[PDB]
Amino acid sequence: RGKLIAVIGDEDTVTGFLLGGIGELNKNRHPNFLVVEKDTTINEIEDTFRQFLNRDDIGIILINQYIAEMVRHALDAHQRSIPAVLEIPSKEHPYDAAKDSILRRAKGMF
Amino acid sequence: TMEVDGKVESIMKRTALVANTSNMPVAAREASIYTGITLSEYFRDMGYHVSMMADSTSRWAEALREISGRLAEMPADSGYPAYLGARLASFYERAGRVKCLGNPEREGSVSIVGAVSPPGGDFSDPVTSATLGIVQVFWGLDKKLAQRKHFPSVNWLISYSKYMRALDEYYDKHFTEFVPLRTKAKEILQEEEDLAEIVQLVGKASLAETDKITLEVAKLIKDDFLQQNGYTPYDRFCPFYKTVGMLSNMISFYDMARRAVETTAQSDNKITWSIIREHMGEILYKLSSMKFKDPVKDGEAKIKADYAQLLEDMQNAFRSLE
Amino acid sequence: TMEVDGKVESIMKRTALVANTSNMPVAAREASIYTGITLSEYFRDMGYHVSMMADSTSRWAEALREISGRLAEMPADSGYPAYLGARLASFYERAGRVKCLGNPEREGSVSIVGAVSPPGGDFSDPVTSATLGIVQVFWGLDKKLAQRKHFPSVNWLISYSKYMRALDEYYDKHFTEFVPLRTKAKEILQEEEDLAEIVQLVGKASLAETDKITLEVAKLIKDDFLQQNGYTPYDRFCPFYKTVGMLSNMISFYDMARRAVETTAQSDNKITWSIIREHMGEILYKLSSMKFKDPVKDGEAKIKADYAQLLEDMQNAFRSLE
Amino acid sequence: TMEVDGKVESIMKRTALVANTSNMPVAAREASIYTGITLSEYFRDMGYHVSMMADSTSRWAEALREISGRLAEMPADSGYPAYLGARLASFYERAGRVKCLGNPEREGSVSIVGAVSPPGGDFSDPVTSATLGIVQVFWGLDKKLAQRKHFPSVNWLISYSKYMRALDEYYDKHFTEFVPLRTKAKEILQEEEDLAEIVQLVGKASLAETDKITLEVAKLIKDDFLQQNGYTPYDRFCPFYKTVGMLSNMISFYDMARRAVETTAQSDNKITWSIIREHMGEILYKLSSMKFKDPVKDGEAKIKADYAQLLEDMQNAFRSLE
Amino acid sequence: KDRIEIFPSRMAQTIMKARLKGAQTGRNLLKKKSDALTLRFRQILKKIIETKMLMGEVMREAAFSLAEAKFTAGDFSTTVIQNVNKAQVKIRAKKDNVAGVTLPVFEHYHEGTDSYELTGLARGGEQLAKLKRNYAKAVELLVELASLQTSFVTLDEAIKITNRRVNAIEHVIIPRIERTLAYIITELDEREREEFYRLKKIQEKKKIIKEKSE
Amino acid sequence: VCLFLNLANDPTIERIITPRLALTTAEFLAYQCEKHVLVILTDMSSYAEALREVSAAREEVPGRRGFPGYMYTDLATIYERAGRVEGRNGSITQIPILTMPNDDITHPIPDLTGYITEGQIYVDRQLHNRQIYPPINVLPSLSRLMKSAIGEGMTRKDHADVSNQLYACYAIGKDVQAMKAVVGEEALTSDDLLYLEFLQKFEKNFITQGPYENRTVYETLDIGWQLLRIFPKEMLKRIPQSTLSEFYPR
Repeated sequence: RGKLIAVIGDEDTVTGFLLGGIGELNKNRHPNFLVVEKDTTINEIEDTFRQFLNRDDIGIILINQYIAEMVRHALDAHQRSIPAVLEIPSKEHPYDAAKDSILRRAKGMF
Repeated sequence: TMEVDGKVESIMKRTALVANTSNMPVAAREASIYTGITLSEYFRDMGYHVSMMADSTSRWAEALREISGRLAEMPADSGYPAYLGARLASFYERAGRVKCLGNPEREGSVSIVGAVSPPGGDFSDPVTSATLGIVQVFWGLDKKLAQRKHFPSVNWLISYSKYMRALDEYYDKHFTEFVPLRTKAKEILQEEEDLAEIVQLVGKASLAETDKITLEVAKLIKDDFLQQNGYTPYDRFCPFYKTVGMLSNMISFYDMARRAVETTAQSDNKITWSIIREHMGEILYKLSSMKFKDPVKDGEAKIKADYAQLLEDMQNAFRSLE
Repeated sequence: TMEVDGKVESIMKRTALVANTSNMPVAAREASIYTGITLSEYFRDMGYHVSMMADSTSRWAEALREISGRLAEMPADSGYPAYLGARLASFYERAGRVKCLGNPEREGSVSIVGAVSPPGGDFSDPVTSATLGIVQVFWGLDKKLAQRKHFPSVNWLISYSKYMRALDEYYDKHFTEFVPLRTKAKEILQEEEDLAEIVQLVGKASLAETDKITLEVAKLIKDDFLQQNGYTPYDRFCPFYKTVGMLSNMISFYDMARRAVETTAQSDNKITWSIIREHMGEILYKLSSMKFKDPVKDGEAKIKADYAQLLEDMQNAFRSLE
Repeated sequence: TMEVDGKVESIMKRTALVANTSNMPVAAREASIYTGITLSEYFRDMGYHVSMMADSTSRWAEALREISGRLAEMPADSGYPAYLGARLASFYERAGRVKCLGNPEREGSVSIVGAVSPPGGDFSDPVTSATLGIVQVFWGLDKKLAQRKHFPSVNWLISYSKYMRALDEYYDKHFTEFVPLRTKAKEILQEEEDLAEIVQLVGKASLAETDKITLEVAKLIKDDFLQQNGYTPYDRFCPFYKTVGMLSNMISFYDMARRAVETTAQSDNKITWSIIREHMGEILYKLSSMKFKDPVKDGEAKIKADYAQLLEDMQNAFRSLE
Repeated sequence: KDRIEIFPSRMAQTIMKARLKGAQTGRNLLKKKSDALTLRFRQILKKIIETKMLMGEVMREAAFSLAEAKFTAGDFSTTVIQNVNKAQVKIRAKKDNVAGVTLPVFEHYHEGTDSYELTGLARGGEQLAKLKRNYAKAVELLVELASLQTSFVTLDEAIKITNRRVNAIEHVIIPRIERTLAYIITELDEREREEFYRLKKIQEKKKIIKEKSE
Repeated sequence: VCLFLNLANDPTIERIITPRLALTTAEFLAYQCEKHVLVILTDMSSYAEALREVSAAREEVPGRRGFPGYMYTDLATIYERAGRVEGRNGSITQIPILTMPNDDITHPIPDLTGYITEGQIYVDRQLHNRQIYPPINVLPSLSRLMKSAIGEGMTRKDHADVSNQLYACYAIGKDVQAMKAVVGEEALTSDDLLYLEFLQKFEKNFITQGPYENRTVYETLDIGWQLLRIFPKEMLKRIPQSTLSEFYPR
């Protein structure tokens, strides 16, 4: 009934959040997270992002900034609030404030 | 009282009052404007300049409507008679600078300053509509400015003067630099009027440095040029040389700040209104204090010299910053 | 038929009708009101409390208008003769409570209820304005209530009765508690009027608990106190003890609900209308059903006992919730 | 020229003119109207289907008003004589199809088209109010369409024709499909009118997918079926076969668009007005260019073939889209 | 269209004036609602940025703690990615209210199903426990961020709707009613003018009859 | 008190001559007997109806809204029999009372009265229904010469400041009371709560008086200060510190 948490990110970041307590294998045996290994390309990454976005129990979604950039043309289509996407930093690449999907709505943030 | 030849004289030595209240005969109220303008014409014929101020042409028009109703004439637009517009036209037409009749070559004039009372600010009623279609200046006092303590309460947006063109011949001879100065001041005020809407949506800091210059110079002008403490000796009367010098200094500040920001927006050492305010606080204070020069204690020459000095110091500060 | 001394008697033993169909002559239509008022005065002079029902002063004013037009007089607004107000006043002012002439001391009265029927419900109809200038009571119509089929259709916000100051001495002696109940009912109804504009223009989400109580108890008063289907066996006539008891219970309910929410504001167990309604929905239903008590077959004492029982139940329910 | 017996003849041979221009004597406008209707009745008695165009009956009404004023008569509304309605009625009543007098059994007609020039462009004018009480067809024109150049400026919402029932006997055997085509066209335009207020106050974002198609096909009908530039070779005259064919193409587009949207609104691969607009730019432009067809340069056969070809293209593209 | 199509009269004038006042009252109420929503929206923007800045360091600390964990415990990432089972942390959709608008916010909630218990039994131990603890910190921070962002988007849409309604009221409804009121006043003046002319004519004719009586 | 009564069934011509008797007596008492007279003319709307009746009796064609064209001059002939005069201690103060028909402020009676008189005191239906007495809505009411009426040596030093502050706080209170239904009480700031408390206590203690409670202007000002002590000094932004320091405490 309640919402889950979903993650897309490096193996290290996913390990960290899993140790935090986010992971679960659903009745279909499909995890709520994905590690972005070099074998995983842009098309599959965005397929998983879209899956998280559609599925109603996902709730809060975490994505690193570089992966979000690689996913951007789906983050622009994402225009409903509840599936809350959070673009977060990583040891792989830093976070920056500019060009965040949600922050697009802010015009007074100089 | 007034000062003539260094002595204080009552203005009733040069003023005549056609004064009557609301219970005086209706024919008196309707004839009040004509009697006033005929006295003014008589004094104009002697080569004098006669300012005729009708306090309520709306109340004269109501007296006219009352007389029309008593005569049982057909009611025209919104109840006023069939001839309100023609009467207002033939009345305001009697103003003007004239080569007077008679042998001694003379020039006089009658200047009509006829006030009008729009219900709650509604300029649509026939008296106000005809008045604003027949007059050539509208000074547009404003109770909101009065409450904000902006004295005079001239709104400086609804106000207008169609005599600007006729006065080019005079300004280009005696105050040569005043016309572009006035144009720039009006532009600055309009620009702040525009920026006030943006600042509501996105706040003040969102503005470009040019728009910050506009906002702050416009604040300077409104607070220390248009606003005027008439009760105080120093600027109860502002000679036009003083006014043009004030506006010259302020618009020179505008030009210099605009130049400094525009020529350095592309550099690493980009200048900003904040830097300008911090560096030239002294010059801003002196510009704001320019009001305090008193023609009766400072001579015309001294006032001009002081304003030129302020210009030079502003130049030096901007030059050292740039 | 009506009960007197335990015997049913026709009202035509104490009634008289002055009939005037609309197609009868205009002069007779005009004199109808004067005949009626003269008969009422005659029966007043004997020591009786005559009531009189003028059935269309609007059509009486129509008669005056037509007669004036035939006489070729100058009309006032909307074609009515300028003396319409004078005629309506000379008619109405014949009402009142009197000490009759003649030696055997007696006090009759005449109470005039005058119907007005303005075009399109025009509150500015000249006959209506002239009437309002005279009458002490005005039971105005509310077309919104009429189209909702809420009867009576009295517009309790613009209807008025100036007799309240005079009736306070009677209430203080016979129905002591009624004056504050009346005051609070009017307060509640005005509060609902103010709140409904926001409820419809914006939404019910932001309302406070006291606002919810005001809205709901005001709906209770509007639906179950100010609504009276006059064709029903129990509510063709509502004695004043029944009226004051009903309103007393509803207003006491309002007071105790407000007391609950005020007591539990800024406290852990905050009470709300959402808890009051559920905790004591039976109380609300019985308050709604108070109207159904029938004086004819339920005694005065029985109805008073029922309303005292509702008061007891209300106090018990509130004390248990608290 | 019109072709008769394969020979071209100028329509002046069957047109007659009665001219009383605005500045020629006022009293003669009434004579002009009556002379026109009498000539029409004469040629109706011959067995012809005459048509009379009264270029403005408000001018005749103003003539009656001026004569009435010179006579010092009591006026009806806005100064017109009380008998204006009777004059207009007796004038319009001479219009019916008739079985003419005399022995050779003949049938003629006198159609009347009386333009009305309401002062101020409002149809509350007494002349237009009477004329609409008299006439059976009302082609109300809209200044706001005339300004946009949406000519003819007929306002399709208020205009009406009370002959649409008497004519179905003819339509359902000469132009069978036209009756349902017209019914659906009027339903489309009324639906778009209903949507206009919601769209103006809420924006297009809330519209359903079928509502978008209603709006867009209504725009298509307005721009490319209703408005007709009378001063061009292709649309100075629009035969009824061309009109019914055009409306059939547009209504058929409406039907297929709604079918496509409704049959896929429940799918994941929803068809949307945007997809239709992007896919069918050529088809929409062909529906917009249907008007340009020239009935004399392009024969009836070519025009009907082209409209059928466009229908085939639309069906092909819909099948290839869904 | 310009006018409401109510027919001129004094009753019509009263109705239209009441409707104009009603429209203006609604305009002011909705404008204050818009100002409140925009104030809250700007506050949430500021808080969103501050929480983003705080993430910019808390997540760095989390990554460095993970680095420490790997230095001691070895590469446990595969063990963590495999032993998923059921989520220890879950979210409940909670409600927040601004004006009349509803803002979705998230409750951070614990199920206690820590499957990665014992994963540091022999080596990882305290370093891996500290990693878990720091990522719990990060998860609290990020759930607060998601609450803020969900509220932010909902408020954005509600603010746009309210501004559109206010603009509609002050650019369509109010001008329409003002035009209708001006037309009503004009037509009432016309009624009075017509009545005046009729009465003037009647008085003229009465004078003529009086003269003819002599 | 010199009381003239023209009952609704007394002749309308007597209604016409009633205010002129009243004001002739006022002129006698003020400008000859040298005493300050207050003239209270009740129902100038009824007087205007009597004027309409007499005008129509003369057979004059009606003017605006049915009233005579010269109603401005007539109302002015009544009103302007007022004011202080040179060298005579007496004076005449007028309080015309108008029943605005249909509540239309543009109606000729109130409109010409607004042109001829020097202020207005509104009586409000909403307050009346709420049972506040006197229901004098202070926001649209205005007294143009209040600045001369009040001040040092006339009422007290703080009168003008207390008046301006009470008006400003009342306006803000009404604004906040409107906002309260939009945002709800739990979302208001503490300043808004102070303004709402002031609004409540202003309508309950200052406006609401009771028909037989006579308040000297000093007592009215003390009540005004009791109300303004709801706020701390810093939010009394329309009262100079010179006055706050002297009157605010206690």
